[PDB]
Amino acid sequence: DLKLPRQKVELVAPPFVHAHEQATKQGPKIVEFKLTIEEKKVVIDEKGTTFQAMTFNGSMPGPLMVVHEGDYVETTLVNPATNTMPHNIDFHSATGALGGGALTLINPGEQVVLRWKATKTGVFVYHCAPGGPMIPWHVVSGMNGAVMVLPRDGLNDGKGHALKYDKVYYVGEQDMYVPRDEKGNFKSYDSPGEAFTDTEEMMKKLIPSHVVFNGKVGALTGKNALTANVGENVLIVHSQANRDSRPHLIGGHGDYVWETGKFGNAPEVGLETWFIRGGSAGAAMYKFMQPGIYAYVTHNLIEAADLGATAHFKVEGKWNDDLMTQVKAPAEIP
Amino acid sequence: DLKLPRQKVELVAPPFVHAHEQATKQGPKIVEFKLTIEEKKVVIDEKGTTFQAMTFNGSMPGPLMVVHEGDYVETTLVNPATNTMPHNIDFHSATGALGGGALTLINPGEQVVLRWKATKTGVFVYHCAPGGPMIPWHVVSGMNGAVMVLPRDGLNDGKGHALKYDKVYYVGEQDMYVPRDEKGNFKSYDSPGEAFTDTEEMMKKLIPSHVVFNGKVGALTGKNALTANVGENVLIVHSQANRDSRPHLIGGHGDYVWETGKFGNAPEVGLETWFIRGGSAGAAMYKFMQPGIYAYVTHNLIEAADLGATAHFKVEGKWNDDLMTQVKAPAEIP
Amino acid sequence: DLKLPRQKVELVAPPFVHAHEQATKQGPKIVEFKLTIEEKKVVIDEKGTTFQAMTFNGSMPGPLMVVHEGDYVETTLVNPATNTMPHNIDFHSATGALGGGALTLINPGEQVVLRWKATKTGVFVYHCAPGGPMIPWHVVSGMNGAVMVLPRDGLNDGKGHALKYDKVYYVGEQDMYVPRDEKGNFKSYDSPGEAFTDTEEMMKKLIPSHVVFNGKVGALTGKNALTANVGENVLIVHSQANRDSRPHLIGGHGDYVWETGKFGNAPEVGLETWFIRGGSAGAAMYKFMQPGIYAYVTHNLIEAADLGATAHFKVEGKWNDDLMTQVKAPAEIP
Ligand SMILES: OC[C@H]1O[C@@](CO)(O[C@H]2O[C@H](CO)[C@@H](O)[C@H](O)[C@H]2O)[C@@H](O)[C@@H]1O
Ligand SMILES: OC[C@H]1O[C@@](CO)(O[C@H]2O[C@H](CO)[C@@H](O)[C@H](O)[C@H]2O)[C@@H](O)[C@@H]1O
Ligand SMILES: OC[C@H]1O[C@@](CO)(O[C@H]2O[C@H](CO)[C@@H](O)[C@H](O)[C@H]2O)[C@@H](O)[C@@H]1O
Ligand SMILES: [Cu+2]
Ligand SMILES: [Cu+2]
Ligand SMILES: [Cu+2]
Ligand SMILES: [Cu+2]
Ligand SMILES: [Cu+2]
Ligand SMILES: [Cu+2]
Repeated sequence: DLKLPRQKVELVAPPFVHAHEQATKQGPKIVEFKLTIEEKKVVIDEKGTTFQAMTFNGSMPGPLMVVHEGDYVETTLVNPATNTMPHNIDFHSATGALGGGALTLINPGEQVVLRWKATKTGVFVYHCAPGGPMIPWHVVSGMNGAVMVLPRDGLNDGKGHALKYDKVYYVGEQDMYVPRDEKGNFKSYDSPGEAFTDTEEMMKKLIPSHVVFNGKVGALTGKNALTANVGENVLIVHSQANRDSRPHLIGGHGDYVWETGKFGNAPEVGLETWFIRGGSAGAAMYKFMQPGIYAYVTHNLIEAADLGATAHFKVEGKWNDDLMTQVKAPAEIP
Repeated sequence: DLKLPRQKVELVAPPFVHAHEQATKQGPKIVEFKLTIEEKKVVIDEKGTTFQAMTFNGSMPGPLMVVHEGDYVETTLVNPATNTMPHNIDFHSATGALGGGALTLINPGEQVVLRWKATKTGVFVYHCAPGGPMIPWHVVSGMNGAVMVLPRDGLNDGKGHALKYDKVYYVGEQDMYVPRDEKGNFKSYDSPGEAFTDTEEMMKKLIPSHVVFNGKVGALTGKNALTANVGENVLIVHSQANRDSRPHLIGGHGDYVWETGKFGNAPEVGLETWFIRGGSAGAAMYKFMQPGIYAYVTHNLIEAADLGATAHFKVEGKWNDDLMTQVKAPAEIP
Repeated sequence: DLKLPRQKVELVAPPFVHAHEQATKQGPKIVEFKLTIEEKKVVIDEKGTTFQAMTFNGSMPGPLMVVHEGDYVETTLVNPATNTMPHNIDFHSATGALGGGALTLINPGEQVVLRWKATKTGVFVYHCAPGGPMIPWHVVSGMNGAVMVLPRDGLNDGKGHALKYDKVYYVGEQDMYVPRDEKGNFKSYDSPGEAFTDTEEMMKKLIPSHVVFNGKVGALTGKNALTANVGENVLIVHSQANRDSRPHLIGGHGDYVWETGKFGNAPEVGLETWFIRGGSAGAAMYKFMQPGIYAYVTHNLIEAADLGATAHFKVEGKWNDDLMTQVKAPAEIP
């Protein structure tokens, strides 16, 4: 008989995050979320390569869910009849029943409601896990996201000082396994089912064909570049449900980084590159000091430049010549 | 002329650990251990794939040895005449002579006795290292284990509070390289010697055919599942002598984790997934809050589900509906 | 109008480091460095395999640059007309313009001068990054190095105690991708340009053919072994610009380790193996307790023993039988 107040959240597509408070005077609530599974063929690169995706809420990654320590998270998972497979959800933030997996298995046409208490602070992966060989396949097909469980007093630096972010972005990195035909071209399939045999043979060799942020090569570039201004403190949440990543902000730093992603631990300071362990999420905060283009990459540069894993930030403001200056422009050698 | 008291230890096969004290009032002793090398053909999967294993004491991993800071560890290594190759032992816990390697090289028919002082606390890898290209081959053939060097006052949380475990398990993860024939089937060999050429070609490509806990697919499942009860604090020691692993307790957490495995460092708290660097051991403690099945995996899920790297825990006790509850069971979508 | 004193540094080839102070009473200066790009065909292994290298100052890695927090680093980058490609430089230690990349693009025949303020302490990677698919190619061709930014008061253990090193070595690890012909032999090329197509196809498969310290198999062995004496505190700086490494000193430990490489964070103590994230540098200090040969390796032992990634230390001094002793030499089993 759990009679706490209820609060609905309207989830938003990554890399944006639904509005939330950092430090709050609210007590525990039941926070209500809904996720609807969609299986769909998507284009993942600039050459028109297709991929049989399975998603929460139609996006890779799934949306970031934000709650505070001690809240109860009540999720409605819906598997519409237009899908062909059973699905479930496992929250790394939750305790028991394989993270909820064992309580949320639903066939097409069904829905389920799980509630779990947010007893551990940090950013955590959630993903589908419908048993056996299906677990890796569903996850690398795009069925993963993250949840952020904040302390009620907001983030701190471990030395008693508040760390308040002006905005948060969620970057979900996805390793994809697209088989090639004899010619050397990527193959296309009519269904996830048909993709399965060839996709599993490739997965077991452990080398992805693509590594992408937000579902596609170039997803967070151009018009969809991340943005900030000089003086803004930005939190970047990064998740990888299956394989390690090494985030790096080219031209910046991680001023405060929780590489294991758990706010019970003090953050590390002044990082160049941090490490997100496969099956986890981490978070890094940086205060922009300079305008211009930044690239956020995994610093396996082959993955970043050749397999898809580069985002951009466009930052506005005034150039600081004390920090960096071109003393002499390119000129002929004397 | 080292005249301290002597204590013999009867080693036990993993994942169990020989009886020991955590905090102790004993002073330094000479703790005596014996390891006998066995080369043997073993079955590593459910389809009957065979593998030319080389082991300490007949198991993969080798047994966990437990001592306290300041003890002297005296190991008798025996290489019976039934073996075909020279072997040795290197302890990452020890100082000098390539970890003992340079002092323990023995041909079939010989034995040696090494003593080293346990000056550094934590869990450490030990492995065979008989020079040059043989070093990786012997290690990935199964010749590795771990030693745990406890503080005399037991483990602590870094904030002055004792951390006492009710039981400890040792999970050794092994990357195996089994070549395939033209047909696509795994190959079998009559000797380790004969396996060598094909095995080395495959090793150099860096992708394992199998990744297993305790020597075999499914070794820690079914009747040999790990066990606990709600309320029990369990320490899991995890080693990987050659390749990175990312342990994850599905349905739980790492309440206290030493991912680099060294007790001179405070543990991290509240992890979802931790990282064991190739050539190291780590340790994670969790107090079970819920009954039921848990899976302990490396959270490269392809490795976990498809290459062999999943263990189970069966936990007894009372379900806690506050922590997690199925609010509404699978029903048709309204 | 920046009128601070100027200091020139004569860079030295790795693994040596140019003379510097640890703790200093100097205030901020403009420290002046010059790097000259050389493209050249080099031999990378004992069987005579060749490789189209691109380097800073003719070495892989590029030289270590050492400054103190608050200094201004003024680098002249020179791209002589004997080179065939444009190049630039990105410092992970610097803030803005893609680490300087966006301000330092130079064609053969040109030079440029960049100045940046060293606001963050630690060891940082620098590398070429001339846009798009060229970025990984230039980096894995050898164009990377590191810079060390010291606190003005020198290193500390995080508990108020100074950590002073008696010598420092810089070990740069390079992943190389050398394609093979139909026969199975490594291919040779007349130019970097010609190597590009085949090299890029191989890079995208993510498995190196060689992994080497200081540019070549066996570079830091034999006459070029690293050296120390019992009682000496040695700092080893390790960088990897593209791919993870797991350094291990066989026979020793990391007494104090900054695995993420940033001196704003206290070091970890008593490590067996540490982890250098791709796109970063780390640093580990050890006081030698025993004489003899040590091997410093990445503890993927296949990489260490078979792909090139092993260095040696030769240490002089007196054997300590308390720490380790052969109690009984190899003898026949009774
Ligand atoms: O041209 C036939 C010849 O090509 C191979 C591939 O080398 O197979 C191709 O043709 C087969 C018959 O048309 C197809 O079944 C197959 O998918 C395709 O690779 C050989 O196996 C065959 O002898
Ligand atoms: O059928 C002969 C033909 O098959 C190949 C493989 O395509 O080799 C097979 O047969 C050889 C001769 O019997 C064996 O030595 C070899 O091990 C096996 O692969 C071809 O090389 C050969 O022309
Ligand atoms: O002997 C010709 C036969 O060999 C193949 C490889 O199996 O190609 C080799 O010879 C070609 C023609 O000389 C070369 O172009 C090629 O580089 C080499 O591999 C077959 O393709 C060909 O039928
Ligand atoms: Cu699913
Ligand atoms: Cu998971
Ligand atoms: Cu051996
Ligand atoms: Cu080792
Ligand atoms: Cu270049
Ligand atoms: Cu970089």
